[PDB]
Amino acid sequence: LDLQPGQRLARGVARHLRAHGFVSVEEFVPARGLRVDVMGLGPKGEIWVIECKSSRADFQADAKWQGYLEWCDRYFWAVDMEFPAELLPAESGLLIADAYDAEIVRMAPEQKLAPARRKVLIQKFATHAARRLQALRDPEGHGIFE
Amino acid sequence: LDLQPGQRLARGVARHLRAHGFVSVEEFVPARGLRVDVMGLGPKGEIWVIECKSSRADFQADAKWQGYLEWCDRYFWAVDMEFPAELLPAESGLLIADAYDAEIVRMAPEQKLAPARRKVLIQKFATHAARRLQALRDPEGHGIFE
Ligand code: NA
Ligand code: NA
Ligand code: NA
Ligand code: NA
Repeated sequence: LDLQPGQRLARGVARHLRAHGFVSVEEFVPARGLRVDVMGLGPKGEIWVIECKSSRADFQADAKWQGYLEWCDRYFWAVDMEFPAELLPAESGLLIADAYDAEIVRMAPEQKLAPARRKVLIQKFATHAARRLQALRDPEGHGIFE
Repeated sequence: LDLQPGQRLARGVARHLRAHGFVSVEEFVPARGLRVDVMGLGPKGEIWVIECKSSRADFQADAKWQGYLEWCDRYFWAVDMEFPAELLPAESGLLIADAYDAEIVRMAPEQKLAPARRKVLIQKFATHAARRLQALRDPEGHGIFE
């Protein structure tokens, strides 16, 4: 695997979400100026944001993480077993992950999204997923201006 | 390309939808016992069903096509330039397609979906897209029991 450390965690997170009836995308943009490492979508439309921190420095750089809260029902960190997990915010959910799997060790508290916002984000997720899929199946089949 | 004839049309349809800000999936299941060749999703949540008929016999077999109507805002046929297009229902939309591109030659009439149904179908589309994407990016990363 030539995946970067964050991509590795996200692979394991995605495997684990899928094993439990969720689906996911990577590098999702809920609003201008924000990007989340993994967005998970539950079978009833539950929205999870998972930030994959591959190092303490990676975590130090996500200082405005509380800004992700308004864009999800549940917010989680995902780190590997070498990460000092006790330093993460107590109120957050937590997964321990690697490139091959993940486990939730602390379930995030539920801060449900309003109906209109849930709609916008599901539409964005759909769009993200379907674009990336089409591009993998048909690499030449789009233009530079979209 | 080792794509079957219907898959070829669907490739061209998908390219063309994407060029105009739509996204798509293939072999979409809106309800038990139905499957549509291409589902298109518009940037405002418009739902299009496109049936890709590669032969007159293919069209003859889609006799219950009026059953697709309740699952979309707009219903289209997609055929190649060798197809006797005049034989298709007058009320339907029409694309002429091949493996490389497509064009709408007749815009389908709008029969808008109810809000609750639009939601269900967008959720299904999201789920379909994201599963297939994850499986292409990580072939081994799921189990046989989902
Ligand atoms: Na992705
Ligand atoms: Na990261
Ligand atoms: Na597909
Ligand atoms: Na077909």
